[PDB]
Amino acid sequence: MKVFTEKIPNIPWEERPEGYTGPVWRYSKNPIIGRNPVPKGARVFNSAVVPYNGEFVGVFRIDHKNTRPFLHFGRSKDGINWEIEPEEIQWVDVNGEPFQPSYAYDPRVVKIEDTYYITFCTDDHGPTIGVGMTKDFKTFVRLPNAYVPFNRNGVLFPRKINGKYVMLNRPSDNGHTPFGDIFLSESPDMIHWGNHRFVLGRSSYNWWENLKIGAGPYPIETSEGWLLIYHGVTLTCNGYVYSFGAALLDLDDPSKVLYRSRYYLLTPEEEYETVGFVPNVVFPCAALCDADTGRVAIYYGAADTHVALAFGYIDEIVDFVKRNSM
Amino acid sequence: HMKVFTEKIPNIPWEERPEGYTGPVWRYSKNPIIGRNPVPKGARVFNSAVVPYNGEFVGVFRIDHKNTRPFLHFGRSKDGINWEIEPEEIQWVDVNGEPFQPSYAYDPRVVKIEDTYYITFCTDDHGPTIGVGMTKDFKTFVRLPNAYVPFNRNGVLFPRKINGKYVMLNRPSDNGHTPFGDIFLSESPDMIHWGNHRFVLGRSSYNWWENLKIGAGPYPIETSEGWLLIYHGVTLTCNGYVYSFGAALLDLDDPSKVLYRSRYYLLTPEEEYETVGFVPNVVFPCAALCDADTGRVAIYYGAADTHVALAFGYIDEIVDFVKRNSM
Repeated sequence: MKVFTEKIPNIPWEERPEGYTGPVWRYSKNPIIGRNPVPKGARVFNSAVVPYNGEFVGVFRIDHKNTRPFLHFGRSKDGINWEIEPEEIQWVDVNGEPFQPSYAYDPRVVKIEDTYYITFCTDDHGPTIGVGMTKDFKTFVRLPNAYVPFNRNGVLFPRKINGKYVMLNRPSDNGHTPFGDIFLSESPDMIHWGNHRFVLGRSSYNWWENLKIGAGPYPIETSEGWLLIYHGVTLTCNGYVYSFGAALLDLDDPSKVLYRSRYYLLTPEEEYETVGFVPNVVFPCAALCDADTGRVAIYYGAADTHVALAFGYIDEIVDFVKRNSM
Repeated sequence: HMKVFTEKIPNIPWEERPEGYTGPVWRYSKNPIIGRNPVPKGARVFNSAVVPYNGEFVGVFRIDHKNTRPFLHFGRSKDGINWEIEPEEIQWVDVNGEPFQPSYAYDPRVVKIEDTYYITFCTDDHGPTIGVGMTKDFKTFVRLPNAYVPFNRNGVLFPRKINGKYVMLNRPSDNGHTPFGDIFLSESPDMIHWGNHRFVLGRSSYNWWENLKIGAGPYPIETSEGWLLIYHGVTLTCNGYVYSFGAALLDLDDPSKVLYRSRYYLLTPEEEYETVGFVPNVVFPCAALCDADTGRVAIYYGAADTHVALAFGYIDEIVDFVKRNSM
């Protein structure tokens, strides 16, 4: 199988536990960061990480000590030990005027051609998908929001498809949405979005994802299709439980689902996932894949309190998705 | 004084105001004009997106069938009051001529832009959203891709491009009986891809009639005083919603800028055909005709989700009312 990502020789990595049978396993030293990450910060738990300049950089959601979310930039030599800026990213518009979001969270980072695009959730009389970019992680330029509210889990495909930018999104409500399907939209210019298509919806049969789902890491291009890692939610009598799984989408028409695992890849089990600000959440934010070895590192938010890592091999994950497909 | 940029409509449906009547808008004394069991398969007709066509009037009508499912039907009228409605729903094809039929469709609006009549409506795509269609002759109806992902309704286009862009009013919503709602606008170069969204108008805190949600009604009418937007406003009582309608004026060049907005509704449910029916206490404006020659306005509205009714007024008096009663 072929994977169309970067060579990442120094990807964060840990071998699977002896005799471990699952496609994806936790970093034994999780969580890697979480409470009181910076002087103004209460919890860090989203981490849109990419390789950059032989190292790693990320855009992090940090809830400050008023519980309001901000996006901070961070750097890491190894992807495990992070230096995060104490202050939030400052955004300007294409004209260079300040264009600062009221609040911002749920960051995703993906390189398309020569530019890193950053999506995030922000207010515009309700949650919607904000869109920004940077070529150097120094100057952050914010574009007009992609949608009117209410929308979240916006993430871009890592290249144009048929000459169009393609945005996964997740139509929502004003509150703690009790539903949600993944759609995609296309744009000629990163501003005007159209030709929307339903991609993937909540399952009736698989209880882990029968309440709502939403895209996580940007879709990874393989010869087997776009590998989409997505979270799925179920509602118990005591609240939501967020897990994550994966699907494979047709390369030419990503709204066509080829395979989708009936079982999650990961669900809350460890203390740092089952206890915290929002208990019982594993929320995948970014995935690195070393094209040379097939090694995959997934960054996920745990309990809305910590950043954690999980590892696997891309071909095993793809196999898991196909074999557990309905 | 004031200019209105619409067609001359000498035969507009019209009735003079009752003697000594003081309000800007009055109901047609012979309301409702159509409603219950309009066609063999039909239970109630109560949206009517009406435009002048060919010296007469045509419309796209929402008819709930006798399974209470909504469909859009084409209708014709010589005078705009007496309607002949097709017994079967409009059939839609895509730009390739392949069938592209909505699962269900309601809330139609019809607006001519240049040489083409655009029709927006509410349809399903895993939730309510704004569907978009077009016709040059009202014989062939071509449907474009929906303008938005769910959940959205009250989509209505501006009757011309503004700064080279098509502009769509819309109303971000819920999956259910939405307990909020602001009017936004979006722009498009091509009627397919939409961006540069902006909040236009939201629910009022002070005016209780519109404190729950609002939504665009008839397409915005271009006047020298701005875009006249007739919009519905909702309040929640302990026994349900009450829909009224009022009006705002939007800046001609940047319609997201509100110049004036009437604190009072133009119309609220008061008559039996408005306060009794499938959904009691609803007046829901769908279409406005304005005769550029005289300034006469005829507003088609749904009454209690049961009937089509008419209200009349003069555009200058309506505009005057909006300005005078602006917060």
